[PDB]
Amino acid sequence: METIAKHRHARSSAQKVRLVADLIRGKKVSQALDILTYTNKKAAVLVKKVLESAIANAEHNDGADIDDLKVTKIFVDEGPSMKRIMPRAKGRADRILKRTSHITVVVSDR
Amino acid sequence: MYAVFQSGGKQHRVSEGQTVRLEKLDIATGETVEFAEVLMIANGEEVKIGVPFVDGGVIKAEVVAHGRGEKVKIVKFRRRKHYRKQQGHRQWFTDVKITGISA
Amino acid sequence: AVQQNKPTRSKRGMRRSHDALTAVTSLSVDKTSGEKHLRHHITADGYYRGRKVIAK
Amino acid sequence: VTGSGKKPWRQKGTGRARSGSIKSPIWRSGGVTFAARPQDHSQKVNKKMYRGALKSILSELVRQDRLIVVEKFSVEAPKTKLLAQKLKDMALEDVLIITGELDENLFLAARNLHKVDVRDATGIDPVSLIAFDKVVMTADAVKQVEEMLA
Amino acid sequence: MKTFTAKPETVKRDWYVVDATGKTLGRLATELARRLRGKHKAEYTPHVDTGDYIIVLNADKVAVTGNKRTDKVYYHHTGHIGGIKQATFEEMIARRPERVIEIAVKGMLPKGPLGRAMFRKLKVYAGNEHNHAAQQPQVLDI
Amino acid sequence: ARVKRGVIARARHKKILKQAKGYYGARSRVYRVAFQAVIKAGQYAYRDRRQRKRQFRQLWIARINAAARQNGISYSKFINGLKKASVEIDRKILADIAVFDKVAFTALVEKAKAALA
Amino acid sequence: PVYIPRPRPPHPRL
RNA sequence: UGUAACGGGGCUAAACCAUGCACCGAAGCUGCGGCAGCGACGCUUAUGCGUUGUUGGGUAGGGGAGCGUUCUGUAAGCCUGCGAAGGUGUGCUGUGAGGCAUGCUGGAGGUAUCAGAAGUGCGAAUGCUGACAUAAGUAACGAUAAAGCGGGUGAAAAGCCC
RNA sequence: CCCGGCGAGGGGAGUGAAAAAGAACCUGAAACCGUGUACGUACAAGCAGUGGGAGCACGCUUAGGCGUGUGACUGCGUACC
Repeated sequence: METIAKHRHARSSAQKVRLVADLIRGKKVSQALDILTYTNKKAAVLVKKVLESAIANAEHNDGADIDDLKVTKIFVDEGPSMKRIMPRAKGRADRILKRTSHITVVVSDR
Repeated sequence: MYAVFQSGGKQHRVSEGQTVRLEKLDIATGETVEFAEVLMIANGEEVKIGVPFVDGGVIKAEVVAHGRGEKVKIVKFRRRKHYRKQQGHRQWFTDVKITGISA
Repeated sequence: AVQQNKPTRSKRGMRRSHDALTAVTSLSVDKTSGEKHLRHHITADGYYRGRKVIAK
Repeated sequence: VTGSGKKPWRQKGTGRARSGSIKSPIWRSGGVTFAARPQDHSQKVNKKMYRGALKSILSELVRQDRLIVVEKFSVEAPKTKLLAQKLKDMALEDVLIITGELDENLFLAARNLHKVDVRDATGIDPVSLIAFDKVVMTADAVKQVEEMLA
Repeated sequence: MKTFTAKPETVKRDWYVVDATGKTLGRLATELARRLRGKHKAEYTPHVDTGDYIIVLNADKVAVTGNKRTDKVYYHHTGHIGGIKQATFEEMIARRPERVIEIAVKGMLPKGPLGRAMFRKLKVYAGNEHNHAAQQPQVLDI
Repeated sequence: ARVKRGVIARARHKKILKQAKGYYGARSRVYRVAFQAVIKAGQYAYRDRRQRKRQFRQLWIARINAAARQNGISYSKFINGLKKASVEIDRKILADIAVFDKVAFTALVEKAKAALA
Repeated sequence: PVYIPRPRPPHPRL
């Protein structure tokens, strides 16, 4: 059973979300929501809502039983950055990168 | 049973029965050839050369194919002197097949 | 004070091999409530070691 | 190129490569180092090579039994329907109906046929005499081409 | 067809005992290096560790001719400030005489993982009492 | 008629990167390093065919020399000894025998010693 | 960048 | 800077001298298979040689012959919605640029053969334009006047409101 | 219709020939960044390849060697302009 759920254009960058995804990759959901809750990072708050969406689409578009529901697959691959100008010392200009990312959680029962 | 013979400018140590590759012959495909220039013939009991090309041995073979080998890319190159020169080479072969070792 | 030539994928990964996040794995089941809380922290409702303390 | 001539930056000391104009052909949007102009590709032949090579392609059309001589060969009404049956009958799919006297009767009846081009015997040209599958001629047209090619 | 290759799994490696009492150092250690490498074996593959294990017992009774016993100098540097350290043959015997046979073999085997691996074949002993008796070390008369 | 050259540089750059497949680092990825890798890997494959004959040649000579000193003679005595009996066997087969059959090799040492001594 | 500043002067050497 | 004036081990011969006899040893030469030049010449004559000989490292340079790209003629012909160009894989094949068949993606154009003409082949120019990495989750977050708590609003409060 | 903050974003339905044509929209190359499998690596020094080659993992058909991937260990080997 596939039942993906994803969050495109996640406005925290991929290297910082990808630390959080390296905790829940390969566990049950019941472990995952709590471990994401007590993790003291922001992308935990940004990926708990994605995994919570994956729960609801699993129960509501196809078969239920959240008890037997592993997070088999989760991958964060980066999205379109956003180009902004930074003024610096001595008249030069920088280009800061408001990077975004694409979170994908694929939850399954088997 | 194994006998040792020159075919194409190189020796071979061959078992009777098997299927051996060597240099390209002037022989059509479904034709036997019969190498009479056999050096060594071993068995349980062994009789090699003490002269060139013993006395009376022969090797009975039969062509299987006239193929070409796998391609070799040759890059002569000289660094800094504006020179490189690709080339390919596929070497012909003959697949002989042994049907008998005489004594 | 600047890099002489750029590092790879490889030596970036090996430096990032210590940026792994650490799991919590200590979640108490509360005495009265059965709720999950960290060790020595109060619960979400507010019970601590079974005892209600938050009054809030 | 609609631009300027002021150097984009200093000659020295900027880290960037030397450049002197924005119209340079190595830059984007400004360029074409050897830009082409309108020219005349029209090249000259000797007269005897043109007339002689028409004699040679008349020879090749003759020895292949492609060039067809008829006598006076024209249509009766200005209707391409007549030329459809008419060039059906001689088994002439693609032709060069070349005559010596041009009229409004025949030329209008082939202005809409694709594989038919009806010329005046003054105006044959060496790409048509090869570029048609058969050629059919009036005896008067052969009478004039004998004179003109000479 | 294709020539012969050995295989590092399936080689039976024999054991040997060489008593080094009253020898020449390099003339023994040469033969040790040749046996440990496996250049005596008929199936000799240049990359396969082929050779035998050798025990060298009585390493203190190795001999050197000339005046090498008072003048062969075993230099080494510690990788430090200026700490080059020199020690003659006469110290190197009486302190730790495994190093004499052990260096003199170690400089005649190749380097890298292979030559360090076949260097682990050799078992020097200063005394006589060894306890490799459970692995049948037949006598190598050399 | 203006010529665009996008679709042919695909074929050149990809023809280079297909041969450079398997190489560490940018040498399988970046074309500008992979061309420089493929050329140098063409020179090495040209020289090492020449060295292949010599690198097997001393392997054969080492096999013959090791087995021949098992059977009580050196290599140089064995090869002048084989030349004297007019024996046209090369080093390849003779190194091949000493691995598989010690015994025909042993008789071949005897035929070295007979004409030799 | 529109404004590129003058490079930091060299160590003398004269 | 560390032995550091055999490459090293190590050597009383593995040094040096005189004699021989082996053997290793090059992309040399020979053996086998193969390609190309040039000159001869049997004997073929727009083409292979039963042949024969030599020859073939190469920068600047000089000479000969090729493949590929887009567009015009051949071509209102031919391939193609039972799937073209493009993209990505594989497998064959050519001495080389390259070619051919075909799995998938894509969804409507592509063009034999011989000719013609070029904006005709890029890895380099402190090359231009775009895109993306690197150092890097690094330095910093813009005055060392300074914050603390309660209530509120909120999905969310150190910063907003009282 | 459902998660989500009467969000952004997403999964079902539905239109459509196709929604890996969803407005960030035909085709979607490369550098770059990931996830999953196979193999190699934590006693081993160097233009990172190349010649030799073990072992392993897959597909083959003969029943023994292929095909493919990685590549222990070894000879040689100081990029391009």
